[PDB]
Order: sequence, then C-alpha cells, then structure tokens
Amino acid sequence: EALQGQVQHLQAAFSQYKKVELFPNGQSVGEKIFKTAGFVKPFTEAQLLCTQAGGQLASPRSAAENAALQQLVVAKNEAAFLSMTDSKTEGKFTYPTGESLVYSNWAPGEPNDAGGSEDCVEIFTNGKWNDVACGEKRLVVCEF
Amino acid sequence: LQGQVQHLQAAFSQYKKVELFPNGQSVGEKIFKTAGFVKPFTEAQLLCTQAGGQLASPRSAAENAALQQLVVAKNEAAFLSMTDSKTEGKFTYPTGESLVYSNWAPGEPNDAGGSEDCVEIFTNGKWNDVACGEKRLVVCEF
Amino acid sequence: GQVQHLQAAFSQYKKVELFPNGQSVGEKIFKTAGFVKPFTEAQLLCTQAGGQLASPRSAAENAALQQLVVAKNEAAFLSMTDSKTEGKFTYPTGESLVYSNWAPGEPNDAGGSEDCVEIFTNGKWNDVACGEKRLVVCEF
Ligand SMILES: [Ca+2]
Ligand SMILES: [Ca+2]
Ligand SMILES: [Ca+2]
Ligand SMILES: [Ca+2]
Ligand SMILES: [Ca+2]
Ligand SMILES: [Ca+2]
Ligand SMILES: [Ca+2]
Ligand SMILES: [Ca+2]
Ligand SMILES: [Ca+2]
Repeated sequence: EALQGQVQHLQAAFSQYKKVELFPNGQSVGEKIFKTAGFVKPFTEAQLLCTQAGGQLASPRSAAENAALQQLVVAKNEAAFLSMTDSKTEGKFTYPTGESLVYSNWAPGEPNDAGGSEDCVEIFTNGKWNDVACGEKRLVVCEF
Repeated sequence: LQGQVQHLQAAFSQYKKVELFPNGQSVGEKIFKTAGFVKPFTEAQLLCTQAGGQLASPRSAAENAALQQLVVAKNEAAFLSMTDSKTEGKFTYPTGESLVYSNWAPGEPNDAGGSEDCVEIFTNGKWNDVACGEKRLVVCEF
Repeated sequence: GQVQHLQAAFSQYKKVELFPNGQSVGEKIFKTAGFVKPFTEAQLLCTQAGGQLASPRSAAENAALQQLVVAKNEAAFLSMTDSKTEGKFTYPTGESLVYSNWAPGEPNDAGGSEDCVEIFTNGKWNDVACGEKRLVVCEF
C-alpha cells in the first residue's frame, strides 16, 4: 500500500546514513560492525567502555573480520586490543563466552606469555596478533 | 512486510549503539553528543542549534549523570543551555521556563563579579554559574 | 503503523550523526574525516566508504561543504579533475562541470601540473597539485 514505499524509502535513507556513520572510524563485515574510539586505553578500561556502549572489544572470528579490523588499526597506526584473554587458563585464549578461539593470526613466535604475564591480545597494522600485558595502552576498538 | 520492519529495527538498534560510541549518551528519549572541543557559549549554542538541537539541558539526575560521563571522558567541563541573562538570579531553559532540576556546587550559583549568567557542569556532575565568554566543552542534546 | 515511531527516531539519529562533522543539503550528505590526505588516498577512502569525494553541484551544496572546511580551517579536495583533458574539469562520471566557484585567476594549471581542485574557507575553488595534502570530505 502506501506503506510498501515508506519502507523502501526508510531503507534507502538508512542505507545512506549507514555509510555516513562508518566513515571514517567504522568497518562493517557481514553483520558485525567495528568502531574505534580513536584513543588508547589499558585493557580493563577499554573493555569497560565497549561493554557500557552496548558491545564488546573487537573479536575477529575470521580472516575477513580480521582484515576489516586491521584497516582501522592501519588508519590509526595504533595496535588495538582484542576481547580474548587466557587469564583463567593460561595458554588457553577464549572469548567473553569462554569458548576457545575458532580463529587466530599469531605473529611468529606468539603467543609466548613473555615474562609469564601476558594474558591479553593485540592486533598490529599487519594484522598479526601478539599476546601482551593487559596493563598496556592500546587502541580501543569495539564490535557491535 | 511487518517482518522486514523488525529487520530494519534490528539494523537500527545496532547503528544506534555504533553512533553513540564513544561521544554519545542516550537517556530516555534524549541523546547527548559532544563535539569533543571547547567553545564560548554563543558559538557553542550556535553549533548546537544549527545541528538541529540545543545545548545540553539536563532535567533530571539521570540525564545529569549521563551528561556527566561525557564530561568525565573528555576531562572538560561543559556548557548547559540554561542562563539567567534576562532575569539575573533566575536561570531558565531556551523556552524561558524555570529550572525543574539543578545540581549546584557548594556556594553556587554566586554570579561572581556580577557577570556569571551561564552554567557549566563538572566531572563530578556539579554545576557552576560561569562567565559566558569562557571556553567549555560543547555538548548538544537531540 | 509503528513506522512514524521509527521515522522520528531516525530523524533524531540523523541529527546526532551529522554533528559535528556532517552537513546535509538536499538528499546529499557531506562528511569529513577530520584529517588531510593526498588526492589518491582521499579518493580511495571515500570510495571504499561507499561514496565519493565532495562534488558540489550548486551554490547551496558548495555552501554546506564550505562550512565543514571553515570548521576545520583546512581546504578540502573535490572529486573533479582535468586529468584526462587538460583544462576540462569533470566529475567521476566524466561529464563537465554544471557548477563552479573558481577564485580570481583560477584554473591556471600552475606549473602545468594542477589537475585537482580544492575548496577554501571562503568557498572559492583552486586547481591544485593532486600530490598535496587536503582535508578529506566525502559525499553520500
Ligand atoms: Ca597468565
Ligand atoms: Ca598468558
Ligand atoms: Ca607476546
Ligand atoms: Ca546577569
Ligand atoms: Ca547571573
Ligand atoms: Ca559561579
Ligand atoms: Ca593536466
Ligand atoms: Ca590541469
Ligand atoms: Ca591553481
């Protein structure tokens, strides 16, 4: 009716503002959306910001998601924190849900738990991962 | 059709969250968004109105708390929309009606120097009537 | 009919989104990244974002775009160039300009190497070297 047109009109407008919102700090891959705050924070504060925002820290589950996330890191020239950690079971990195990694892109020699105190994960401009100290300041990127 | 709507509602809810991060705060049906920079009142007011809204006008503790978090994140006290320019001592909204809520700091408002008709909010959420010429964080409400 | 409720919410977030780095004029939307880049990288960022470099086709559009430049105090790149046919500036589609706001003496192709266009805080245009870093503004 006069309602099958007020929809496609609202979809077209939303389709438009969708792109506007993602530029320049956003990346959409599938039904997931990455957005960076633009600044760096320790893991716990970064995690708190993402969760209070209604999402969680970047959790790349595929090469495609990792690639999209990587482009935000490249644009900022700042390695970013991921949501995954091996705090509970050392050596075993898991998502917020507790399940083990279904995907990984570790840099050569990582993860190494250097100094026996690396339970967090960072992603570089080259897309590779490194387990790092949670106290370090890294780019804050959330997923929605 | 009705089914293609929830899909649009779902998609919207998501981009709603994406938009508000990190410079946005939603409380009820109101939305606060900071520009991230500081400006004198008149320019701050002009930016908010031309953007289709107005300067932050917290009308409750809940709204004041949400607004406060934007100030805390920026570590920059922000301007509110309310002023007592017309009737000194009587602060009002853009509509002209008197305050329905306030969170003045101890000893405020004081109209210090007989020239404080604007209001700022601190990182602790407290208010202070301040000179309108001062540069404060720009936060609009939509 | 729970649409008008969704339209009222979208009208709201539309405003929130555009503040402060956005400008809507007609059905077009300008948004700046806030930083400066050479033309080729600026063009790549806009296109990968789903749009293109700012392409003001009227005085109204040029005025809205100008306010983003003024707010940043940074001249911005437009999408138009005369790389194919020197002296003939065209949009990405290849069609010739339907509007222009050149500064006095402009398109001069200074040094015989100016094929890109920039817009100043006063809204005037200048053909400039594509290698220069200018504010990145896209249109959607
Ligand atoms: Ca450990
Ligand atoms: Ca570890
Ligand atoms: Ca390591
Ligand atoms: Ca007064
Ligand atoms: Ca006063
Ligand atoms: Ca005072
Ligand atoms: Ca040429
Ligand atoms: Ca030329
Ligand atoms: Ca020139």
